[PDB]
Amino acid sequence: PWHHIENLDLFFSRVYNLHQKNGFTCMLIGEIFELMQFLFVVAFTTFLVSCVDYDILFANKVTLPDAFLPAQVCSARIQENGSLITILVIAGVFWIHRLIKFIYNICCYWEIHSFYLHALRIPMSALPYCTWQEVQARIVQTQKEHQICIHKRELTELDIYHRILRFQNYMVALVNKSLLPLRFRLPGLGEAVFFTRGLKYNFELILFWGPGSLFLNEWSLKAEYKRGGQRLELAQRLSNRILWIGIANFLLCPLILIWQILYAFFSYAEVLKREPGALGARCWSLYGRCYLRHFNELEHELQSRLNRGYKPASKYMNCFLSPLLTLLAKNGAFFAGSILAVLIALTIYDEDVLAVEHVLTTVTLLGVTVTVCRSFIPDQHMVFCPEQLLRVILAHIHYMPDHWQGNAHRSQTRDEFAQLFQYKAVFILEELLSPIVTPLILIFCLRPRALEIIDFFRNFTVEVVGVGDTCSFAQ
Amino acid sequence: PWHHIENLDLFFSRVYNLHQKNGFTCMLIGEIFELMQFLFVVAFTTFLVSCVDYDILFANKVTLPDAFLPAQVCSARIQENGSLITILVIAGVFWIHRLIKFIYNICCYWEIHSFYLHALRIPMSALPYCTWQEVQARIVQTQKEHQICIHKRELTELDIYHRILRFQNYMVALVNKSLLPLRFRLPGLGEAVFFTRGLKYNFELILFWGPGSLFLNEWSLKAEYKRGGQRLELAQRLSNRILWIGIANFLLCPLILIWQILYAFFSYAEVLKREPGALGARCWSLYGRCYLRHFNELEHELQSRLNRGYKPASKYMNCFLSPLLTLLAKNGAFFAGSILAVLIALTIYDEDVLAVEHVLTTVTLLGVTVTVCRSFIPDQHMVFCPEQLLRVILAHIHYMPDHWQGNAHRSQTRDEFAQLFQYKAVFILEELLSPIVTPLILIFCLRPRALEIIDFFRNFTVEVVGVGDTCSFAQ
Amino acid sequence: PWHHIENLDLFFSRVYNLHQKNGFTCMLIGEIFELMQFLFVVAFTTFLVSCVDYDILFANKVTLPDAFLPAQVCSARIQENGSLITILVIAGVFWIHRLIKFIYNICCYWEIHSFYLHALRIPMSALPYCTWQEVQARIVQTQKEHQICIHKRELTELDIYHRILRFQNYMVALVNKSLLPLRFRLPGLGEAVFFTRGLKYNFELILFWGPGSLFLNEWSLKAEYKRGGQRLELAQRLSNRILWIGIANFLLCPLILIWQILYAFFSYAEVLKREPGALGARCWSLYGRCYLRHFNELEHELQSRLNRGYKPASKYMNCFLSPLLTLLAKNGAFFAGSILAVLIALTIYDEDVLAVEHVLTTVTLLGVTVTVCRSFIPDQHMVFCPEQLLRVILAHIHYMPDHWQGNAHRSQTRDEFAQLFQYKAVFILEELLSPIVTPLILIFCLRPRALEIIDFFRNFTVEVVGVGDTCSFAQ
Repeated sequence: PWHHIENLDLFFSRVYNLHQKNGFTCMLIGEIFELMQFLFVVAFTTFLVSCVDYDILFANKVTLPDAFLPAQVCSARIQENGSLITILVIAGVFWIHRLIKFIYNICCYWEIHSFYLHALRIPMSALPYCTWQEVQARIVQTQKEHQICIHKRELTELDIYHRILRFQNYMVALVNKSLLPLRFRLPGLGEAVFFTRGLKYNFELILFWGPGSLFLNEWSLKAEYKRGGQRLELAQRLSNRILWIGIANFLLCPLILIWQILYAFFSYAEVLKREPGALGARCWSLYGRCYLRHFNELEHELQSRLNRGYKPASKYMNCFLSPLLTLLAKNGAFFAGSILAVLIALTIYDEDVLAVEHVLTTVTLLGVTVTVCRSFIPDQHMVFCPEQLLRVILAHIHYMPDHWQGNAHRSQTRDEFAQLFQYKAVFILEELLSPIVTPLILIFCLRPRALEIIDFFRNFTVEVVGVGDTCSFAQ
Repeated sequence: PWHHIENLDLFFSRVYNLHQKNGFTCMLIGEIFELMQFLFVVAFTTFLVSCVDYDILFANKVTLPDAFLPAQVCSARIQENGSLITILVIAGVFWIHRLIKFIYNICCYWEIHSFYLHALRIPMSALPYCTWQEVQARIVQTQKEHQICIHKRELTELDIYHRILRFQNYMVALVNKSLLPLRFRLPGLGEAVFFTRGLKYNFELILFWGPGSLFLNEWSLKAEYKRGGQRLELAQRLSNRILWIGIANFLLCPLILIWQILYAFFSYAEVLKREPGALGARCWSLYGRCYLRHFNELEHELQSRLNRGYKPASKYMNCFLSPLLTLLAKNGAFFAGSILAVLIALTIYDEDVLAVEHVLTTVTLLGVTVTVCRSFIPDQHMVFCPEQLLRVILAHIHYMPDHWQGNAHRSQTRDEFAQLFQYKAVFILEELLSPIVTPLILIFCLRPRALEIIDFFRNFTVEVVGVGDTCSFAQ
Repeated sequence: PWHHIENLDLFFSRVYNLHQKNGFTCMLIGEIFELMQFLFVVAFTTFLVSCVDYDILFANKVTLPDAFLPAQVCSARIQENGSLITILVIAGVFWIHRLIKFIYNICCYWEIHSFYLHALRIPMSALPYCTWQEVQARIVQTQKEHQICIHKRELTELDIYHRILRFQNYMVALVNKSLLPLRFRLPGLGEAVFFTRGLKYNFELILFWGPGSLFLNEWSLKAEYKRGGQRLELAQRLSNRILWIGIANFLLCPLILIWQILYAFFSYAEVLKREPGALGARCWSLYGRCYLRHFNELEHELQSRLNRGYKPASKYMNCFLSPLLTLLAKNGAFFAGSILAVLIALTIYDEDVLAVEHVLTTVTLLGVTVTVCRSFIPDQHMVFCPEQLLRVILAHIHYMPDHWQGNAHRSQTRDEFAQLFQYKAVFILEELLSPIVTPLILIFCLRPRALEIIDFFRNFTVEVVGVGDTCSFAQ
């Protein structure tokens, strides 16, 4: 609750994060769980690779620990692996860096916790329900009695928004004005959109937070980028910077692939064995979280809009079905149900046609076939592909391509609403492919745009008196 | 798209059908599947009857083809069956007639496909979503460039409706004015309605398309039927025509009965073994598809109205109270749950409840009793809308009996609202009974009405300038 | 159908009750069942205690009637119990009083039947179905022919409402103006509300129907209560009356506690046995039925409003959930699904991973763990605005505290919206506690309010020309 002591963007961001992860205790536990998941993936994997004797486990009454090798031997068997030891050393260095960041992260969050309790007066018990609007009302009312900020200017409730969302408004405006290569023309497919978690991380590491970024303070743009002249040397410097960051990505490719290959397999293989159709459900597409997002919109407001409008969008995506597939389903159901009805009447009649060594199995198969076809056979209604279903999905999100409103029922509309709707299997595939795809897009497709990026940041960056250097659109 | 290359109706109907079966390819496949279903039913049945050695299959490790007899013997075993060979010859003649009609139909449908692509400019890809609306308005614009009709004003298409629906408006007006015997007074039941697929086929074969029908052209009524005189000789001729068509039906009775047998088996017996309650769901009743029809209404508009209004109608069939029972359920649940609670508290206390000769059986029977009663006990706070149910169903249908609106809750209303919405099982039964019932209704109940049918077709048949001879009501 | 034979209330109320219990035959049967439930509870209550030899039943093949003792001995064993014989004599006297009231009631309900059939012309078959408005539309039109009572007033169309609901409007206005102690401040809990069936019965027995009540006729207030003077002696007399009625309650406490014990114990426990979560569902309360009730509102209109608005209220009560647990669920699901995915991949790979010392149990326990966690994981995309919903509950219930509309999401709102909506189990507990709690509230908390009760009944009691003495608010 101190008198404007440390850079603001961070203080406010931390305050917001503490409100989101409902309370200090919850947040601390969440971070600890995040650290234990990494360590568990890595240690479980290195235990499966190195310590388990699969041959004895498989064939050659056996108790579970009959497989495992004693530690006095596991250490030697894992140590005589140069590749494994190297991956483990890099993994442990990343881990130690994350644990050290966590330490302070909590040493700096105890300060926000005391801020809440003593200056805002919202106990951690009343915080999951304290709500954002009131807190906003609390912080802005607190600004007076207790000194905070320069005091040159009193808070105005949009300052806090700019502080929390400075770099995110920049991402919104970058993606909105078609910088930042996302569209690609793949052979054998339409124009794909490839925007992942790692790619946006790299874009922010290149532009916003790094050793030689565009920003020096986290609230002020470096002095040269405001100058009209020397734009070409700045463009060359940015191009070289992004070249070398792309090369670091290309060199780290195997390790992130491993983790990506690994964590992912673990994450959904359970779900696959349970309900293989959970991966057929659709999610709201990182490109699409950035496209449908307003300028000064905190994460919880975007997500509230995005799930208020989720079931209309699933009703839309499921409303168009192939007639042909429908006809094939109907007739395959007829022929399979006919052969099965005959075989069922026989097994009912005598019961020794049952479990024909061949028949029983087919009966099931044929049963699987009839069930699949009946699932593909449409049932009555839901065929609208309506202007109206779109007319509600839009009412939620509020943005649509302008060539969508008329032809809501075509393959052009579905195909590029498809890109926003993101069925998950692809997400998981698209997050797997990002280790190997992000360096080459970063080296080839973005380096030509560096001279346009420089002109964006020079042209669209306003200095607002209290907040510093913010995007020009987010005003 | 040759100008006046044909009478308007056999062209417009085909165009409409091509829009419905979404595209030429789809339609072709659908027809092929329709031809393969007939051939499969007949060949599978004759294989089951004639080639399989059931004794070895049942009792006397055995592979499946150990049952089947070699073809060199199947041919002789199926050939030495006069009844089977005769049924197969009649079946093959009907099949060959259907295959020849199919070849002629696709040779005539390639012309409609070229019509679409070249004169309407709707590719087969944009046709499942082109929409009827698009083409119906569009052709009317084509009427200028690619001319049709020797002397044609741009098609209002109001007329075009007339072309597609000439004979169907006649059926609607026949059933609407209570010609065409449908109501019957069966002993042991109320007034049944018996209107099937075969019966309406026979009515149309008698009245509209045949060797000596009422119509000579498909768009013009024969010249004598417009004359007021000679009505009695025309009535006698129509009566003799329908007598002999009924006798042809009576002679073909065994074959159509056999057909309705096997197709259903395969079609339904599978569904019975899977979900015996799927046949308890209700369907919209061929009488009822003709009763709830609306002026000049293409099939897809009727079906859209009919399924928009399907779930309200199931909630209605579902809704009525049976109140006195409710009380019996409540109080039987009380007394049974009381005795069971005592016996349960005892078996929990000591666990030596058993050895009583009937105890355990008493607990099980009492549990069944409580569960049945609780199923009959209405759920509290379950809303009831008799007025609404007999209101929203009408809003979707738009036609109502004048004695339904007041007493929505009586057995008179349910009993005759049932016929319109009758359940699938009585549908399958009523389609089974039509081979044996259609000839006798056709001979006995319709031949007395021939003099009224003649007066209908003389009185209600207007000559509209562009379309020809249409029903007088459908104007 | 005669003229003014009985008090209008004693006629109109009966007419309304006959419409509610749909018909005379129903009403009778319901009353008979009500009489048989009392006698059945008391019977075994006494057969289980007195005639059954539990020792032989438990331990010392045995048929059920091997336990029971012969009647020649049951009579002596139940007769040599002074406490049991005394409870049975009091129970039999209450029963005989109820049976005599039942005979008198059906002898008076036949008259009413005849009223329906002959003067209203609504047969008992068309009654469950008559609908309320129609009777209203029938009785008021009948007032001309079979003249109604005095016939002083033609039907008011409100008069019937006042007649049926005279004392209930008084209860509504008493509870509405915070007479009638309901709120209590218990230690260890918030302000509890204790309003039961027995408490409201006692309030009505004290105020409305008794030997020395406020009312002498059932439609006229005693003459002294209209006088401004002598208010203090009337207050003292009312205080003494309620003191002695409270003392009668305190003396009858053991018997009502037992009966409350017996009648309740039997019913609910079995249900809990079946589904222990049925008692976690919530019901509207005697209170809350009196708080949310309009003035001249018949019981069926209140209950229609109350169940139209029941599911919104359950959605509200279930909306608040722990942030912390969620996190535990998510991460336990991760770790369990990870170990299970590994073990599943192994059992798929070789199939002999199974049959290992812990193999056929770890997979099952881990599957249960993942399923439990996934049930605790909230559905992502799940939209709950607690604040928004209360709006629909209000649209149905129609009454609310002012300080709810803003803070719909707080514990203050839930805590006192809890009182209106409390779950069954506290209902059954609160009906159990009323025998022992009603006398002390009646003696201590209401006797101080007697001088305010007298001033209420003097100030708010209007004489309306046709109906007599009605509450002043219910106008």
